[PDB]
Amino acid sequence: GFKQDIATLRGDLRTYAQDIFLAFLNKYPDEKRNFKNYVGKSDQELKSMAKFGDHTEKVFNLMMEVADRATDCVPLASDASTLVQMKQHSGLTTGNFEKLFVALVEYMRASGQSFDSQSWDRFGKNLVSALSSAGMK
Amino acid sequence: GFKQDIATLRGDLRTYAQDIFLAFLNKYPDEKRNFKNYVGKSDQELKSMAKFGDHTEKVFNLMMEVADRATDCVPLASDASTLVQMKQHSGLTTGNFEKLFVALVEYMRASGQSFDSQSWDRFGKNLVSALSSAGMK
Ligand code: HEM
Ligand code: HEM
Ligand SMILES: COc1cc(Br)ccc1O
Repeated sequence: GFKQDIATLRGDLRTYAQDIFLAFLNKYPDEKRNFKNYVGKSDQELKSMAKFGDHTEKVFNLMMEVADRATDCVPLASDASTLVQMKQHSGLTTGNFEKLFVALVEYMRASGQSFDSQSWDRFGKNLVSALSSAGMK
Repeated sequence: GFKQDIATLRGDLRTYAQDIFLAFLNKYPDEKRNFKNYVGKSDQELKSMAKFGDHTEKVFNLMMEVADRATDCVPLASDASTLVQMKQHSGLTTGNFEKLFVALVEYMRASGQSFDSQSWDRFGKNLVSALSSAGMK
């Protein structure tokens, strides 16, 4: 289930983080509006760009902690508030997060490794709701 | 995005070339008049012929070179000119290329792969414009 999936992802976190974020960027190419430095780069080139590697690593380290602190895929309100208060996220809306989780769930379903994709779908929806309550536009 | 799509296509160049060319020929059966040596054969009959695989791979390799040399999905005028001046392309008009890219985009949208179909649509339109500028009727 969801808790085991956190352990699966953490066991190969760099690769899963890269894979999933690339699946997000390739499913929704207009999302590069927030990452102007990623334009004109293949997946392999992005993986060898320091700011892509460092951002994706931080995203997934923190996302796994938020998932780990959740109860039944409902994140702590404090985790949603922290994400809202992040200065580097001033231009983001809940739709950016929604799209990330749609891409993540699709990636899990296509993987062939026993992920509980329905729980990740609920987690993404519950994170979006919590972000809204915490003040994200 | 577009650059990643070039890498996806190049990774399995011949297979994609055959499936896209077949998609084109089947969507536009009259276009086979330019390909008199491929008439009267099913998709699998064509794929079994080494000359079909060789032809499609050579075509698609050049298409990927033109795509990779493009800037923001605008091909180089010199590449458009090469395509206009090729002896094998005598008598073609831009409508032949418009149909190819319609079929290519439709194939991408129907595929399970995460192609940036909007960029390929724009690339096809910009290639048609560039072919006109390079002297194709
Ligand atoms: C759980 C989800 C996310 C987490 C934990 C997260 C975390 C972070 C952190 C810690 C930074 C600081 C810079 C760094 O550490 O490299 C950052 C920056 C940034 N984030 Fe995220 N983020 C998340 C989702 C997103 C999404 C979905 C987007 C856009 C669709 C986004 C866009 C950005 C941008 C543009 C920066 C600036 C980085 C740069 O300029 O290179 N973030 N994020
Ligand atoms: C960007 C698009 C295109 C590229 C890069 C391209 C490139 C090429 C190349 C490299 C060849 C030589 C292939 C070989 O060695 O067998 C070729 C041949 C040919 N192409 Fe194109 N082509 C394109 C579009 C088209 C279109 C739209 C048509 C007609 C609908 C067309 C009709 C032909 C024909 C009739 C030949 C000769 C085939 C034969 O020898 O029997 N091409 N093309
Ligand atoms: C429309 O022309 C072609 C397109 C592809 Br893709 C492969 C072979 C061709 O002749």
